[PDB]
Amino acid sequence: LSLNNLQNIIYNPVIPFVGTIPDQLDPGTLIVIRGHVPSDADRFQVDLQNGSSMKPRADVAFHFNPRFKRAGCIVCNTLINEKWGREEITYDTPFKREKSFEIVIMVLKDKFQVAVNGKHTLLYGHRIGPEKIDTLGIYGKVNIHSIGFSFSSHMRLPFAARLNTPMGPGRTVVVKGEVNANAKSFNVDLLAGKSKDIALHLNPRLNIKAFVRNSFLQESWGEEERNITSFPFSPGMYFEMIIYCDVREFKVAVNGVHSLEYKHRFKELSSIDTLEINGDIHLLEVRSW
Ligand SMILES: OC[C@H]1O[C@@H](O[C@H]2[C@H](O)[C@@H](O)[C@H](O)O[C@@H]2CO)[C@H](O)[C@@H](O)[C@H]1O
Ligand SMILES: OC[C@H]1O[C@@H](O[C@H]2[C@H](O)[C@@H](O)[C@H](O)O[C@@H]2CO)[C@H](O)[C@@H](O)[C@H]1O
Repeated sequence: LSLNNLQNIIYNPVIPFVGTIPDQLDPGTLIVIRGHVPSDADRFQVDLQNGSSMKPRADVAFHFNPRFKRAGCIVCNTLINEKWGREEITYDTPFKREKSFEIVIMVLKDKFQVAVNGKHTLLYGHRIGPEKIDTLGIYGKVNIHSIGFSFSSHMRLPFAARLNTPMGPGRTVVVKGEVNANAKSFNVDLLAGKSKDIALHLNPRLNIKAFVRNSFLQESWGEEERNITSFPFSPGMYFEMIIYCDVREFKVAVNGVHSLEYKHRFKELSSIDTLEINGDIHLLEVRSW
């Protein structure tokens, strides 16, 4: 989505910019580009290239070229052995002079998918294998504020985020990831933003094989409850954890099977507006419904 999903982000590169992509463009990979088009813009381009050689000019797997004229458009093409391929023009350009934009390039198995300002713009079939793309170039009249990446790898820690919709009965938070091969423990916290206290602290401890959960209220930890019919976590084990909010307590499940219930100690459910995750895991995805 916004920032907890990026593993790498660069601000204000000078144009022309030619930089190495920090990881492979694997399917599901997201490249987010934010900037604005100057008032005198005639054209600019985002090129995903194999290398950065200028002689011979490095192959351009995917040339994204917004052009500004009476019938604004985006010209896409591929360059092989210094020669251009079949030109693909998308008209009704989303881009406009003196306006800012957000470009989201999603890497797919067989093509690139591109959305601008949250609206689908075009698809581009792979002409060069994306494994071969290792550098991103930006040229022309365009100002880039930031570029960011979200590889299919894991997310970076710590993970801190506000939850779009307030916490309340029926509200769900699902977390997916993998416990590190040599994990000790990790935690998943639901906090009251301002208060800065913790409504629900889920802390699985692998070294002690126990699931500690507690509440942090009034600048202090409460009475811990570890009772459980079966430790759901194992070092190196993939998992999905669903935290369901009910009227009387939280219901927590792991890999499709219920683990435990935690009666509410922080009664103002609607005030629980922050999710925090940390510890010995590879966080793969966080979803609050
Ligand atoms: O095809 C991408 C490539 O287009 C070049 O311009 C084209 C132009 O669109 C067309 O009208 C003309 O007949 O041929 C030119 C060369 O193929 C751009 O110069 C180049 O930078 C890419 O944008
Ligand atoms: O209540 C959860 C809270 O536990 C803290 O650790 C405790 C530990 O559980 C207890 O056995 C020991 O005697 O004292 C420790 C004091 O911290 C964690 O440090 C904290 O992060 C929470 O997980």
